[PDB]
Amino acid sequence: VKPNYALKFTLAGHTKAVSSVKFSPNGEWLASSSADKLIKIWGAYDGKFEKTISGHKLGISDVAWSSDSNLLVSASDDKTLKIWDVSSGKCLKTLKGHSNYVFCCNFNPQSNLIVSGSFDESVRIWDVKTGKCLKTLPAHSDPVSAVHFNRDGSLIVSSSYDGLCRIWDTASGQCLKTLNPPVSFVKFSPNGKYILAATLDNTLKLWDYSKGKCLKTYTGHKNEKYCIFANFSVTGGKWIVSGSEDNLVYIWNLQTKEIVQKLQGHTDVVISTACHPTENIIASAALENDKTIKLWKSDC
Ligand SMILES: Cc1nc(NS(=O)(=O)c2cc(Br)cc(Cl)c2O)cn1C1CCCC1
Repeated sequence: VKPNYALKFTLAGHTKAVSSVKFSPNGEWLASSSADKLIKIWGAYDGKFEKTISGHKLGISDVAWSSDSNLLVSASDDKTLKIWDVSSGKCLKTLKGHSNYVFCCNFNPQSNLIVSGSFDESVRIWDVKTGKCLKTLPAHSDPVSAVHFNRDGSLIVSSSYDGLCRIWDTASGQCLKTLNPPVSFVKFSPNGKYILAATLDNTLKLWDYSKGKCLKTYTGHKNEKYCIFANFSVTGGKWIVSGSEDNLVYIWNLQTKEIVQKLQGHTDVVISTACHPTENIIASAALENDKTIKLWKSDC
């Protein structure tokens, strides 16, 4: 019916806005990125600080885990992405080619490719082993806000401030489909059939991408400025989860679109949220008046 998320830990350490939080696929870790140029690794269940990973020359907008939880990829204002060995903290590769800030990144399920989006309006596809750029897609006419592979890796979805969401064939780089307020976030649904898209008019929408039809709309939060992540919560009740510019985490019922919970505690915009892969745990993180990450746990 409704979850009962409750604050369990607050994680301090970043010295500027947090930009992204992500749980490792094996559930053990939370990774956070920040405008302070750092990645921090934390225990997913107790919030225990594990390590700082450093090397970018400017702030980081996004981080993403490989499928085996051993690698991380980061997107930076220094125009590069970096591939990191999480166990050693070492930079394995620096991915060079974007001509402006890199805003978003993800591995494919195989974790042999990375996709990135940039203020330079392109999407790039990179080889993980060599660190070389394989394709540059002239994807958008304004900064690219999000990029994500689907569940078999054959598709990429991208979104942009130009108002478009596009689906790309990974193998060829060619556009399969296009779907205008700025689109600030997109990702494929767990079952691969839907795309969840945020627009800077305080709206989330669930699209059937095959049919090109909007199936659900979620509102009541505040999102007119920032690229705020949204999530599917797959461990307990079927929820949509998002931060908000009124400093709250919002949780909706996937099917009824009703708000089922709002989490209070942050003291700045909640720019990022993540849902744990096996436990009913949310991580949230806020902009520079707050700079903390919060871990929330529910019984359902
Ligand atoms: C009931 C249902 N399941 C899906 N699949 S899903 O979006 O991928 C998905 C979301 C979540 Br939260 C958790 C899990 Cl486990 C999932 O599989 C869609 N819908 C309804 C049908 C019409 C659109 C909403």
